[PDB]
Amino acid sequence: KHKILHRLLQDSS
Amino acid sequence: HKILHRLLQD
Amino acid sequence: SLALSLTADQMVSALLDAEPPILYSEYTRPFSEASMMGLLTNLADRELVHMINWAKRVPGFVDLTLHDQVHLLEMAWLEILMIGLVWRSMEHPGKLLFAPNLLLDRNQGKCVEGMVEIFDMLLATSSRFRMMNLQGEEFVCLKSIILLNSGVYTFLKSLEEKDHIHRVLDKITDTLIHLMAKAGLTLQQQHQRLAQLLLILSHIRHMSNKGMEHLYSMKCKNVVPLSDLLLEMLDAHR
Amino acid sequence: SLALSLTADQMVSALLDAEPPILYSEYDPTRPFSEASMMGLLTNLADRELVHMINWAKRVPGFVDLTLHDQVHLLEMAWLEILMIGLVWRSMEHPGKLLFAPNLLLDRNQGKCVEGMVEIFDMLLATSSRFRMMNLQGEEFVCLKSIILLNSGVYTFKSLEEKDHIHRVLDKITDTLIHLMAKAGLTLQQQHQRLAQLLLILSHIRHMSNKGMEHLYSMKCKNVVPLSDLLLEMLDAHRL
Ligand SMILES: CCOc1ccc(/C(=C(/CC)c2ccc(O)cc2)c2ccc(O)cc2)cc1
Ligand SMILES: CCOc1ccc(/C(=C(/CC)c2ccc(O)cc2)c2ccc(O)cc2)cc1
Repeated sequence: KHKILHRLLQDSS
Repeated sequence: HKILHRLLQD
Repeated sequence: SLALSLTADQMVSALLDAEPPILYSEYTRPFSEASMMGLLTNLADRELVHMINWAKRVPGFVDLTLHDQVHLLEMAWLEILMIGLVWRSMEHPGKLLFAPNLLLDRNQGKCVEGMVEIFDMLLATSSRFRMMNLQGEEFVCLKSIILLNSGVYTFLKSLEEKDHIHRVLDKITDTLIHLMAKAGLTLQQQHQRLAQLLLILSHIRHMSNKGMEHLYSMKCKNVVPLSDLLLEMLDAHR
Repeated sequence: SLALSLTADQMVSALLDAEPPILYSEYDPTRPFSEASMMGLLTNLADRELVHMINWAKRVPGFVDLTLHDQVHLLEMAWLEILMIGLVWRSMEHPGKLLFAPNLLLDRNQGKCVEGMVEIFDMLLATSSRFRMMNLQGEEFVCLKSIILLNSGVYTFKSLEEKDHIHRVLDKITDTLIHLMAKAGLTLQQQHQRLAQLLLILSHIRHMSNKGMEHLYSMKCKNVVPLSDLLLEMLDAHRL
């Protein structure tokens, strides 16, 4: 878990 | 003139 | 799971409300090769952020692990961008509506080498959607199918979640048929139309694949600036 | 056009009868595999399969109605998808293995002999597995293969009236597929669900073809194996 896509897929809305 | 073209005629 | 319990109307309603906004280009200026790709990449990059929030609203997608979610988006993102572009361009014969303020005719694709070939394929898809009179309800179903399908055959306990995505895919299929029945199509017409729609997805896959190889050829040939996120997305198809 | 007047059963029979034979490989068990000799075997096999493919295509209802240019273009677009779907079909009853030929059955580790081929093998294996789990029938398989031929190049075309003719034939093959599923006893809902699953698999077959085309082109530019003039021209058709 270090990809940007990772990061975006948890703090979505 | 393509090989494929020739082969399709038979 | 919520997705499997939905009605077909609720499925369509969900997909409609989940739709991403149409964005504007950062387009008075003259075009050139670096310029136009600049516009396209900046637009693609901003659409990508909205796509991710849209994927999390596609019924079923939230049920999947982050690994699987990441994988589906990595396989599908350019196909989704492209079917989006095609949909937007439906009512502009001969042109591609990247943004309300960025409407590019076919010839303008010659600005970038090899890109007119991709334009032509996109224009043909659009023309196809025009002839079928593709409906917006059908379009959001197709986009959801692409997301869930384009990575599914490319996957112990994981057999249970491929099986989940396939139950969702059947529900979306059920939804397309519902929409066609509601429009008064005969049974024979429903099957035929369903097939017509899914076979265009093969051409959309073909376009993504050819598009990706061009983009993979300009991440090497260091020309346009690619954002970190696009760079990551791109290296998945390595 | 004789094709649109066919019944579903007559469509199936003609397609079953036009099937190409399963060919043997030039595999020589006296020597080990190298990248060059493995690719030599596959290319040689593919080259022979192509000649049977060309004659099979002539027997697909509606295909002969097209001009020589349209025929050439459709086969140039679909040939590798068609070889691959055949391979996956042949391999169905052999879990973990791809049956290129009855004397050439390979698992994924034998794929590693060739730089970058195991990735293609994995995708083909997973598709064979998908067909196995779906219990794909031969009657459904020959419809799918015929759909690939007519569909894959159709979007890249009064040549609009022939384009319409191709779309009519595709609708007949859809009717055929449904007819088969009903006759097998599936409910109406199962029919259109099964129809969708089979067609969506065609997107993955396209994908595999495109990645295969890319690796064959790189091998051609590295002189790994000599290619027949025919194979050169087919590979050429995808060049970009
Ligand atoms: C990584 C980000 O780089 C890009 C650059 C361009 C594109 C788009 C196209 C289709 C014209 C394209 C694809 C491949 C190629 O080689 C040329 C052009 C594009 C499609 C839809 C959309 O809404 C915005 C843009 C996508 C990503
Ligand atoms: C000039 C092109 O010559 C070739 C060479 C190999 C292949 C095949 C494969 C599948 C594993 C392959 C594809 C691409 C790649 O990079 C490696 C391997 C192949 C598939 C089915 C079949 O019945 C016979 C052969 C096809 C054409």
